[PDB]
Amino acid sequence: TKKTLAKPNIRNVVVVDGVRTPFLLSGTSYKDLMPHDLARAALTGLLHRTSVPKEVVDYIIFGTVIQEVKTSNVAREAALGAGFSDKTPAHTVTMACISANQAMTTGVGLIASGQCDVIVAGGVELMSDVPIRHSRKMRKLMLDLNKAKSMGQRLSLISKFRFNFLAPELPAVSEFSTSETMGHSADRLAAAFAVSRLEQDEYALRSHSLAKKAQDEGLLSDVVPFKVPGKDTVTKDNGIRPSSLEQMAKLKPAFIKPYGTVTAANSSFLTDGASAMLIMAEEKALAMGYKPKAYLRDFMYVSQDPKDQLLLGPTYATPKVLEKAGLTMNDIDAFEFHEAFSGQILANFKAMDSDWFAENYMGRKTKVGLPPLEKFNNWGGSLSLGHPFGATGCRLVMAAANRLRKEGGQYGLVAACAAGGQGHAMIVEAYP
Amino acid sequence: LAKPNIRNVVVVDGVRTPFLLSGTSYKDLMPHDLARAALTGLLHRTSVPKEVVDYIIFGTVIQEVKTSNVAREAALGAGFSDKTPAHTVTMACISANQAMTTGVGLIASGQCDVIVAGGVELMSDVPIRHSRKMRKLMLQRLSLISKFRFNFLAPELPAVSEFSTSETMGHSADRLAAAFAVSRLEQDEYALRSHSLAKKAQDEGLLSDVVPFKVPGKDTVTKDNGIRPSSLEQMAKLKPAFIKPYGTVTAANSSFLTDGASAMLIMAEEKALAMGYKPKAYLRDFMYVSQDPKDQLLLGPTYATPKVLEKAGLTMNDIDAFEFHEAFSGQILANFKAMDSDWFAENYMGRKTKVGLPPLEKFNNWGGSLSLGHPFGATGCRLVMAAANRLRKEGGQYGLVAACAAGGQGHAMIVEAYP
Amino acid sequence: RTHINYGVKGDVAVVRINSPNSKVNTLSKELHSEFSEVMNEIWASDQIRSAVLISSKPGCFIAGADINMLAACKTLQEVTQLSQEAQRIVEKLEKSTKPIVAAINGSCLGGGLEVAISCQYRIATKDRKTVLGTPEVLLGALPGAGGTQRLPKMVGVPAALDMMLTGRSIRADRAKKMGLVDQLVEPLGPGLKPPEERTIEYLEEVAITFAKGLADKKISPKRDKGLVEKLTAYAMTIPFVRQQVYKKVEEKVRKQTKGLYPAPLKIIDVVKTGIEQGSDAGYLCESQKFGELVMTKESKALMGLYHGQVLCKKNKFGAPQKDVKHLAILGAGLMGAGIAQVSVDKGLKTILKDATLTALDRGQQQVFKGLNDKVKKKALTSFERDSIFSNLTGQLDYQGFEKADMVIEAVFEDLSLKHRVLKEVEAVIPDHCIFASNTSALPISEIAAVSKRPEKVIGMHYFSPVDKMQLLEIITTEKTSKDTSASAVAVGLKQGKVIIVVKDGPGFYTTRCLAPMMSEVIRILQEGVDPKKLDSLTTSFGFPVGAATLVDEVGVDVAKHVAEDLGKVFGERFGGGNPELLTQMVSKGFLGRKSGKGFYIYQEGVKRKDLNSDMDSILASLKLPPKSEVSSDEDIQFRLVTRFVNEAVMCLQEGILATPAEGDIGAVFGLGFPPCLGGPFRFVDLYGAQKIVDRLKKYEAAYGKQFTPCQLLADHANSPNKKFY
Repeated sequence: TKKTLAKPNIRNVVVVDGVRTPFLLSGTSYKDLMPHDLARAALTGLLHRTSVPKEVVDYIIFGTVIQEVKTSNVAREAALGAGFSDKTPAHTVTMACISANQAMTTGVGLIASGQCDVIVAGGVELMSDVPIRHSRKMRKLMLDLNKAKSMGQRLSLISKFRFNFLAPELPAVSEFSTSETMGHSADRLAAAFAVSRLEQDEYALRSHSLAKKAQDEGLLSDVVPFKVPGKDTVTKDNGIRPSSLEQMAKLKPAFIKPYGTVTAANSSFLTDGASAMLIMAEEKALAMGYKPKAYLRDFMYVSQDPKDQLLLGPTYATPKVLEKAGLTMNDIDAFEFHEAFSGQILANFKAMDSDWFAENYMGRKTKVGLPPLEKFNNWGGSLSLGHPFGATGCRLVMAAANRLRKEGGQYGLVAACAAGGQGHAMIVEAYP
Repeated sequence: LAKPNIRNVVVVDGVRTPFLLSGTSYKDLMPHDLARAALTGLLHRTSVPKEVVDYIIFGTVIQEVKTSNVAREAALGAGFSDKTPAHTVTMACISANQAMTTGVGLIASGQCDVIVAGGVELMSDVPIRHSRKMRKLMLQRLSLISKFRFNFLAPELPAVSEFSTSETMGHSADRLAAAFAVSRLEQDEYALRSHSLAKKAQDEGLLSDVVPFKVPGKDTVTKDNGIRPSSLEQMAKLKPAFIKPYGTVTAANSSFLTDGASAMLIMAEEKALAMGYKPKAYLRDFMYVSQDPKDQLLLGPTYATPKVLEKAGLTMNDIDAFEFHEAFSGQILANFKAMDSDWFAENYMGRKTKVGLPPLEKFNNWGGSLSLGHPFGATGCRLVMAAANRLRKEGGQYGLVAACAAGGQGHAMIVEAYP
Repeated sequence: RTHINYGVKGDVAVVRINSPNSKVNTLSKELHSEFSEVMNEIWASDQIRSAVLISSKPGCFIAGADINMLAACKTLQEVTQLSQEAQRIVEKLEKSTKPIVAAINGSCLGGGLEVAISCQYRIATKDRKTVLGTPEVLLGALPGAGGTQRLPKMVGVPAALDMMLTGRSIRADRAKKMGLVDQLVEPLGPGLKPPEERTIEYLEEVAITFAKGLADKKISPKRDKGLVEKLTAYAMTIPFVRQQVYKKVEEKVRKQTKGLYPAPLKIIDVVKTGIEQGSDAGYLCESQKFGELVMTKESKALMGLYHGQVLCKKNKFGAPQKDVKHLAILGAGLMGAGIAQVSVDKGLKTILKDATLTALDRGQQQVFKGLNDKVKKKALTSFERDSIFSNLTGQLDYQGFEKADMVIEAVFEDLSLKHRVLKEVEAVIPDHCIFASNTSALPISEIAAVSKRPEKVIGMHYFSPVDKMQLLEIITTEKTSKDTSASAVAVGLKQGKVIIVVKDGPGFYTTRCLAPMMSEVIRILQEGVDPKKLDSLTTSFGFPVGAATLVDEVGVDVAKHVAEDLGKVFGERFGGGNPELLTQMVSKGFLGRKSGKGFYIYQEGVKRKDLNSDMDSILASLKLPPKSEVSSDEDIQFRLVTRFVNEAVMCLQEGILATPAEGDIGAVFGLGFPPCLGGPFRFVDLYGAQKIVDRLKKYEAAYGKQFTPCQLLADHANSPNKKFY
């Protein structure tokens, strides 16, 4: 029916068990926490559930995009708090939306390399605030380095002729170091592939409903509860808020006004969250006495032109990995993709289903192939659960192998679009 | 020798921007700006085609929030392809190392043939309001949205300097040194070696890694700034800098705040030769370790050196070239002591006999971090690059590069020369 | 020289304090000698221009010897004498022709501080075990070696008083900024030698560099106090200001002391009568008023409570086979989280379990807040806190119990319940796992009945609030195993508690002895006396809490729960007041927390300045009249005390109390027995083994109740006998 197997002389690598903190709407209840605090929680939820020995963990590696300057190496500082060993070294990795993915890859790479047997991957992201001063902080420091006995006060008179045409300075981030909003590209990546407003509000509603369903059914196993010092405690996600299609259309556009197709409701949202995963080599996982949940099979990183096609990661990625492993859209019966925006996927679909695009840009024979919209994000996706940059990469692969068990199947394709004009796709092989 | 069924990986060529004293001449630049320069210096000198670069990866510690993925944004400006994906990696002082490792891993994996590693660091911080900027995150009941805050607000300042487990980097040095009984005189001494042994290597022009760099403001820069050797009678006339007033660690026997970047073209042997290159060295075995930050964070090498040296299957004798990171004079001189103690080896390292004091004559022969500079996560490359560089111009086959890092970590790698 | 060693380097001597046992360097008479000798050598010897003195013993620097305090205690002035002979030695040091640097490693308390306080330069390590303090007070005494004179001069009048009144230990860093220590040094990591040892070496090496420099007269780089400290310190130069301080302090002590303790008051004098008169007048006031105290009844008592505490902090049964490494508390209530925190922060990986998620949080919060408060107090790092909090894995279902080494029950006082839980738990925990029950009324036998293995079932009666309290009453049944006990004791000690072991009983030592009072309380309250009068009558007798407000706080209902559950098991002698009025409260709707005269303002349970508006109406309804020879205010007191003291000594008689020391420790630390009295077993030895009975027979036949001396009490009465000695 389908060509099935894995590679021979290269050692096999599996995911013992994964986890994640509940993905909450930024500013909701993880408001008064630091990013590493969530990471700590995810790591503890893993260490507890997985019951791993603090000793055998050979290497930890976490993903995240916005930095807490106090915890540069987020992973290393959350790793110590959690409980894992002094010996167990770690490093933090950053690669936009797929930073949590690069955490698993960078880790998997060290296993097949032979450099180590057991590694913990994962990620974290707290949508809080990171604005800063420029001048007020330049005129800020040169008021530090000491002079004679006190005589660095003239170093402040040049100072008070500084703020004269403009007061001080004070920026931050939101756009993109090559100019443009994340979601502003969506609204014109959608229109570029003629994806209608109605079509978007539609998918949006599927993921919100299909998530709420899965939640109620309890299929969202990946989520470990978490006790916040302030709030009571959290088990469920916040993005579960399906509406009527007649309502999502009554709504205004959010990035291209007023003729915009993309709205708040058919877009993802600012989300606080963290995710952890115990990945190790098969020979160890079994010797440890575990019952692996899946194989980490083939994977591929790609990149686009951010200006005009940054959210087309999957379209370019899906093939490269699908062929490198040696399968096809058919061999695959489980698709977990990242839901950045309704118009992001619906348009990626369109591009995967076009021979033209495939021929022209992808530089190939025929189209990639539209993944059955029925095997796609069956327990909801990022648009409904949440998208904590660099903590969402895991929730996917984890909710892929999770679907292959509880729904049945062997081969799952996980792929995600990322800022930076990049993308990633991976093959997850189920375990007997 | 080197391993058989695992494919061999080599460094075609490497590079770095001059390592300047923070706040000197890179003052009005952004970190990705340096990264861009390093990448261009590489892309120019190495003449690589922009097409065949399969993956780029850069290290750095202090983030420019505007350029989260420093690598990816520097990569585009430099010239490298749209296709050529990249990610940024952060692992303290050895972030530039993790870059090469994370890259090498993808080669032997088979995932790609050609990768560019490197790193960057700009020391000219960015301090914020941890909540001046929170009643600030609210962007005729609207006016009074803010009286609700103006109820009593007192913002002021931020953080950044100590360590998320409490303690200055150099403060640990002054008591890591005393812990292994390293004297003030002994420190001011080594300090002076690296400053002189660098200035010598500079004059001789052995510092090949450094590509010049034209800054938009300043004229242009070729040389480093940390080259400032003094008299030993002078370095002792100086006061302590981290533990006062009975301190052993001073400004002169410590490294300093440095702006800089480093790039490197690493690829699989089969490709490097097929590309028609003359590889400078093999990237042999390596090892990452970790300590207890509280009481022994700067003992990376001592724990690291053995694990890799034995994993490859060599010894202190098989090695004829040592390029270590020079965080502080007292950092190394003390790491030496620990490597040379059977006691420490038996007690803490949990082994039979000592690690073995590396010949202080085959050690940092073209100066080190204390004299040139230590840009966090851009210094990890300059080492391995100035290791294979020594193996050629001085002669030898096996070089051991190792480095102590904040986070209570450390890294060691074996560099095998090329014929 | 078995204590003080010698050695020299350059023009700098290096004395080395280390006692024979080495455990802790205390100031022995013979040590004093060796030292007094070693000085004269380095003093006169023209070879040496400066000197240092550090402790070789890693545990500490100095502690001050209690060895000869009450031992060589002969006359009132054979002690006074000692004090002087000490003052003389340190004065030699203070007024030395050669600079002497005190290198303070670990503990430096009492005597020890009074020495480094005389030396030229104090240098101490930034360690947690490195504490400075004058705990002299706590033993009913005061600093007898210049402490009353040098500390005020060195650290201002206020802090110097606080330090010598509270006996509080001072952290290294706090001591530095405080002006007590001149210079500070952080301890070293591993090297060629172990940390402690290499550290000591470094400290010495440093102390020397300072020493050398001081001899050369090169010390002009002092610190600045600022604008606040410069003013306050100046303001302290004015005599009428100092008066207002001695007054405001004396007043505060007076009222918080209730005036029963002498040392705290005599310390305020000796300081004043030395900085207002001459140092010469001071030192010799200190010297005299020192021994004058050592002879006081209180001091004697507190020395006994101190000693008992030393023993009660040691394992009666020695190490167990299996050191509890995985704990599990059952009930995220108050005494659960309380207990959890006391275990988690120690490093014990504990598992907090409860029924509903809501109640699992409250607990998880306490244990958090608890740690977080310890951070603000500068006792824990933000990171340490967060980290520690990871060891606390809370849950609703028994998931990790499979690996439990110990388990502690902390659920309601319902035997039916206590059984259900014991069954469930014992069905999932290993065989070696202990089960301990934090109960007060129910006995550990009737609970260990259902036990599949009652050898491993042992009572662990903690005291509230478990966050701050330190008494732990470990109950033991007959079936109970020895090792099962030797672990429970070792855990409480790690939790950092003071442990008292008793044999199981119906109402163990503590709760039992408490009961008769709570009855006599009802009776008195029903005799026309009211809260204010009763609270005042007991607090001013030495009690930490007012007898009535004791109850209104403890549990108006939990009063009956045990008053009657234990009154049914005895009821004979425990028969005091009418437990109907006690019921009339609950059923008519009265409670500690709200309605009953011990409430607090707004939703924050804020202020006091109020009682109860109605319990008067219901009290008046049913209340007997007074007696003649028993209605006295002084009688009302001994009514209570005696009944307690009796049941206490009776528990020794019945063999429940292993020792009288334990009996005392627990009584004072747990029941709030006035410590000036020294514990109920001391109180017999001091107040009079006879006079206490005559006083008891007067509250027996005169009060037509069988509140009569037991055998062992009356046994000591008919002879010249004492329990402790």
